[PDB]
Amino acid sequence: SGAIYVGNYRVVNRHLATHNDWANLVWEDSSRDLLVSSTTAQGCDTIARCDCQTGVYYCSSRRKHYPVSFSKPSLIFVEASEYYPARYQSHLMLAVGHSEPGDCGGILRCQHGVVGIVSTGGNGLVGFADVRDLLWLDE
Ligand SMILES: Cn1ccnc1[C@@H](c1ccccc1)N1C[C@@H](C(N)=O)CC1=O
Ligand SMILES: [Zn+2]
Repeated sequence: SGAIYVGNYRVVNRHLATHNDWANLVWEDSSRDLLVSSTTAQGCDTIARCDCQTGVYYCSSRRKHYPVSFSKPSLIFVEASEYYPARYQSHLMLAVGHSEPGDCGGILRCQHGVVGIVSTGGNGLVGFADVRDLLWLDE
C-alpha cells in the first residue's frame, strides 16, 4: 500500500483504490494503473519534473529504501492478475530490485522529488508508474 499527497490530491495504484477514492474521483487510467482522488487536507509531497533515471524507492516487504537505476516511461506488457487481464501498461519504468504484491504504492524519488509509485514486480524486477508528466497535480 501507499499514496502520494500533493495539494488537494491523493495518487494511488488504480487496482488498490478504495470506495472513497472512487466517490471523490478526479482522474483514472486503467492502462497506467493510476487513480487520483480529491482530499480535504493539503499535501506537501513535491513532484519531480525531470528525465532522471536514478532514484530511491521504499520496499515495504523489506522495510528498506533501495537506490535503483530505472528505465524511461514506456509501454510494457504486464501478465494477467486478479486485477487486470494481460495487457500493455503505459508510462511504466523498470529497475532491478525487490518487489512482491503488497509493495505497490511505495514511492520512488530522485534529487527533484516524487517520480512515481511501485506498480509491478516479480522476476527480480520492479515496475514504477511514472507521475512526472501529470503537471496538473501541482495546480
Ligand atoms: C501480474 N504482475 C505482473 C508483474 N507484476 C505483477 C503484479 C505484482 C505487482 C507488484 C509486485 C509483485 C507483483 N501486479 C502488477 C499490477 C499491475 N500494475 O497490473 C497488478 C498485479 O497484481
Ligand atoms: Zn529528477
